[PDB]
Formats: sequence, C-alpha cells, structure tokens
Amino acid sequence: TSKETFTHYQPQGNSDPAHTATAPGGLSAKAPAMTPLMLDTSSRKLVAWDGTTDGAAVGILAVAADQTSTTLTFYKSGTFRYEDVLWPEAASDETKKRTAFAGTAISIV
Amino acid sequence: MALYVSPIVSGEVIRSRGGSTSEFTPGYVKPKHEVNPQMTLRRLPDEDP
Repeated sequence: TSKETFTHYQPQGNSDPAHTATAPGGLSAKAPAMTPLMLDTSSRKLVAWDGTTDGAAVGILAVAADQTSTTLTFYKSGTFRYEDVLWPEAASDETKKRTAFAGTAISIV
Repeated sequence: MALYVSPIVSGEVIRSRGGSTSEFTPGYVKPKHEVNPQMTLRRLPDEDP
C-alpha cells in the first residue's frame, strides 16, 4: 500500500575532505544544494553553471541560496557522487559533465 | 556572533585580541618639617598649666 522507503543521503563519494569557501553570488533564480557554479566573464560574480561553457565550472553550491543572497558558501574540494549533483538541463552528455570539473579539486565519481 | 552555520559546512574562524600598553613612571613627594629645638622650653597651648 504505502511503504515509505527510508534511504540514506551521502552526497560524498570518496573519503576526500569537502572544503568550503565564501564568495559573492549574482544568481537569478532559486538554486537548491549541489548545483554547479561558474564565474561570470563580465562581472566576475558567481552564477549558476549554464552547462555549455566548457571549463567554466568553479565549484559546487553547499547551502541553498537565491537572488536575494549576496554571498554563497560553496565546496571547492572533494569528490561527489554523480547521482546527487543537480546538473543543468543544458548538459545532455555524461562525458562532458564528468570531466567538466577537471583541473580544480572537484571530481565526479 | 555565531549566527547559523550548520554542522556540514563549518567555516570562518575567530581572531584573538589584545594590543594596549602604557607606562606612567616616576611620582615623588617629601614634606620635610623642623623640630624647633628651642621652642620646647615654653608651654604649648596643650598641657594645662
């Protein structure tokens, strides 16, 4: 009938530390946790990753924020399970998403 | 303050404080008085006659 499936919640995928940092944000819509971020080329603020600008990934959002928020706290290191990161809809190929964060400390498992 | 930070995204640390010092050295005073060795032969306003 109504079997509530109690599952865990492990965004982490490796024993690597998940270091955080605070940076200004200029988001234009609601953004839940574990959303990729990119650095704006014009204003150099932090916005939601479009999923098309290759190599623009800068980090992963940690605490949900909105357009009214001025500073966002985002992850800058560690490994995240591929099924828990809320990729933007514009990214339609798994390979590009997997290697999008290469170069920084962020990795996808 | 320590406003909200949740036990997943622990962040900023605090600073120790201090930084004041002043020195106020010398001070001095000495009010010397006389003994009047020849005033004792008379009688004082005390010492009823």
